[PDB]
Amino acid sequence: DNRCRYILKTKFREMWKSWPGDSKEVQVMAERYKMLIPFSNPRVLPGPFSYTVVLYGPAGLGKTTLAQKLMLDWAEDNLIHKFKYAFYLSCRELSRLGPCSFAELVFRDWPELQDDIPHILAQARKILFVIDGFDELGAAPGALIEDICGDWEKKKPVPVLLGSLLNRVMLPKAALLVTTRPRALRDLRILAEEPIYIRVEGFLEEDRRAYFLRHFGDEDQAMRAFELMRSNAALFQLGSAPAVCWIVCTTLKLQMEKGEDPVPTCLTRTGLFLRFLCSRFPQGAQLRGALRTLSLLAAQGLWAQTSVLHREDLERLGVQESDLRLFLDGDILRQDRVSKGCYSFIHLSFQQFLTALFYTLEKEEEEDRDGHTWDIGDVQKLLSGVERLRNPDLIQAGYYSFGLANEKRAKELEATFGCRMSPDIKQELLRCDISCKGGHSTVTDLQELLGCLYESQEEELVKEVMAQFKEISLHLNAVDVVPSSFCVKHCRNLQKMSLQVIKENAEVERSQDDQHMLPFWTDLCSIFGSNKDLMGLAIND
Repeated sequence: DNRCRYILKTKFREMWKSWPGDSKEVQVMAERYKMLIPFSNPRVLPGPFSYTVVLYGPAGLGKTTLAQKLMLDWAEDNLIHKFKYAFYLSCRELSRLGPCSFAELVFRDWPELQDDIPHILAQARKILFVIDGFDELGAAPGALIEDICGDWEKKKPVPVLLGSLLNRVMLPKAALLVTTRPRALRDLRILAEEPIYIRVEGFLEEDRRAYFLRHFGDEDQAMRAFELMRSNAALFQLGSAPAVCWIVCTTLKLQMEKGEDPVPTCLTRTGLFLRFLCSRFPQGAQLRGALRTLSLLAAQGLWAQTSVLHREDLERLGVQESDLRLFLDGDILRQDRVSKGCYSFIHLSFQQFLTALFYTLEKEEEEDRDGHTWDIGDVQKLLSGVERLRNPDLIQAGYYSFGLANEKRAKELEATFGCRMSPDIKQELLRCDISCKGGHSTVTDLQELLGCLYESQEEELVKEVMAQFKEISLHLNAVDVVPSSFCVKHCRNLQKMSLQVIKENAEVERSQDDQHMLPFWTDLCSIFGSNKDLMGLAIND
């Protein structure tokens, strides 16, 4: 009876240390989100009826650790004490599983649960369920919606069983909690009933500062690392994930020890990720094959909107044991012994970077001649707007492909990994230009084009993309000054210009920053002198 709970907590106490974070930090953040989540809130009535709880948010970002800590707390019987037994279901394992009964599907983890099917299954109000990586299942919406059933003994495909459980067609008195990416939220709200939805944010500014202090161990170095990260707004927002915090800490610590200047690295997040990739992998030869396979797997996962690898597909494709081992030693992909045979990427940003790099690599005919079949599209397919609507991940992939178009990054990557780059992929960017000169574009479209050009950090590409503009209209906040100033410095065919600088939400405090803003607006106001056909101007609101 209690032996299973004892085993569960014994196993939990080890996986509790398998992901970057200090015990006190994880406890603090778990208590915060306990204050947030009603299902475990100290001051929410635990009424005896079914609950369906959904946790959603960007990749990684702590939700899985929250679920694990809540299950461990249940095992310790330190809160509520309403459920006699509980189970944890891994969608990554179930994805490769074939048709089965629901009872055996949930029992397969425990060698001896099949001996008490009636009592264990009937007591629906005494059982708590946890599900992780729902979006990684790979099931179709129709399979999840169709052919429901009211009995566990029925043998059906895994999507049917999971949809029936979520749809509350069976075991109506049980409680369920899931964590997944936002794209699964729509399916769950269409599929489930009696739901409660909660969002996860991650590390706050004080959490980041404390993490830097603990990692570096020195006040001055910790503050230097923290302020270096604060320099980049996009990276700072991307730093909500503790995995990103660990990457930043490792990169900055290594650069400081080696004597490298960190500000240019922190200027662009593509540079930070490339530096991390360069530093992490060991030395050797013929790394090209390993990097190519990694990039292929990343692209295949991104197209299917997944971030997990399975041994079945790897073996059918023919991956080398050494390549998988090398990936593991570098912490690039991590395995959980609870789901042995399954692997996950370090973070989704790294996966998008690797997909953009995949598209950046020169393509060999040997892979094409192979009998294996892939659903990989082409570069223009990724750049097409319809696919952007279909797959949101491609806009970030577009950003990172724009960033990887830099020549210095390409040379560094070729030198460190031995890969080869093709110029046609770069011509694909000009073939579309993310055309914006026309009137069908929005303000956000122009802002995004400016952001991509700023991320490129290459003068010729920005010059060639900005020459198409005969008229320009810019709406500027304090954040939007830098990229607009960089890009607008290059346009020399405009004839008319409109400006709107929005009001920011203590004048000495603002002067302390105007002393820094001086060059930026100096560049932006040089357009009149440089150009020779700007007859008209307007400054509105």
